[PDB]
Amino acid sequence: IVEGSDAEIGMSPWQVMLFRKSPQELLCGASLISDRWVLTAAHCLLYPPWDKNFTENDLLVRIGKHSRTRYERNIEKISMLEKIYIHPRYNWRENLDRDIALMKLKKPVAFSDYIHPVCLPDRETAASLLQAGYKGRVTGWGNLKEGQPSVLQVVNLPIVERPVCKDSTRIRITDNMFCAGYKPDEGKRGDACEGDSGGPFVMKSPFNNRWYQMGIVSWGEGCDRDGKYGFYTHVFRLKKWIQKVIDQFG
Amino acid sequence: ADCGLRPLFEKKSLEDKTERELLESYI
Amino acid sequence: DFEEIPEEYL
Ligand SMILES: *[C@@](O)(C(=O)NCCc1ccccc1)[C@H](CCCNC(=N)N)NC(=O)[C@@H]1CCN2CC[C@@](N)(Cc3ccccc3)C(=O)N12
Ligand code: NA
Ligand code: NA
Repeated sequence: IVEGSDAEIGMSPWQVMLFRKSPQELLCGASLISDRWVLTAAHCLLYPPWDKNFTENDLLVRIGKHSRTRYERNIEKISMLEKIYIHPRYNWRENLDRDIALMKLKKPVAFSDYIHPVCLPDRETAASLLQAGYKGRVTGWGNLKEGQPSVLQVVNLPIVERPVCKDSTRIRITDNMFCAGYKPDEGKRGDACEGDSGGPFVMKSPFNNRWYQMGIVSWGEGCDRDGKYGFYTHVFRLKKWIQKVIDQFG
Repeated sequence: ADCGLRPLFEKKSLEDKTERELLESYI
Repeated sequence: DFEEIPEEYL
């Protein structure tokens, strides 16, 4: 995260760490959506251009963390994956279209002050909140600059109009994507950065006061450059696939 | 069922340091 | 720079 601030304790209890067993290293962020399911960007698992193809034994998910490197004894819970599920029409060849994956844990994790699930949007929550101008929050242990934080970082950024999003880049933008960030003018900064991938973009509903995940950190070009925006997977547009695997696969 | 209600914030009726910025934008 | 995690995790 760029131009963010340290998160407070228990501020994003759905925040998860994608961690490589060997070498031991942070891979990506992720979000806890139930006690057995984690949501991430498909590209954190599979990206052929970079020789990236991780399977279930390759990874560990770490929940309830604050500290980027420290093993938070008695706070954080580390699970094993039972299964990875990538969106069948994820496009790693052109534009990361449909960049979403589900991971099923070996066992259900127990909730606590630091570990708690986020809500998936419903059709109207999405209707009223996904509006240019409205702000969401992004969290992650990613780079600070286009360094690495000591603790989870957070940033609030506005949703940008689709046209403005298209006009900022040469990559073809689809309906399964939204972009967010301030306008060069607006003078206020921040963005997600490398290492933030697969974390959540959440919004707090003013109706019921719950936090809903609207996006997944997906891609961008540089971090916090003027006239450039962060791109997130549009979770509500992919909910059918999500609903769907959770009932087939448990 | 209990999704998105944070043990240390919503459940205690405490607000984080920047959630209002969010809310203030939903106009 | 990652502090080592407990082996039962491996
Ligand atoms: C993300 O964090 C990521 O996947 N980082 C690599 C894994 C890693 C883990 C720990 C530390 C460092 C890296 C980024 C998120 C970027 C968000 N940026 C902004 N909001 N400004 N994701 C990412 O880099 C993707 C994955 C494949 N890459 C191709 C090159 C891109 N820069 C642009 C691009 C997107 C689509 C198609 C072609 C090019 C890119 O973002 N990604
Ligand atoms: Na363009
Ligand atoms: Na920018």
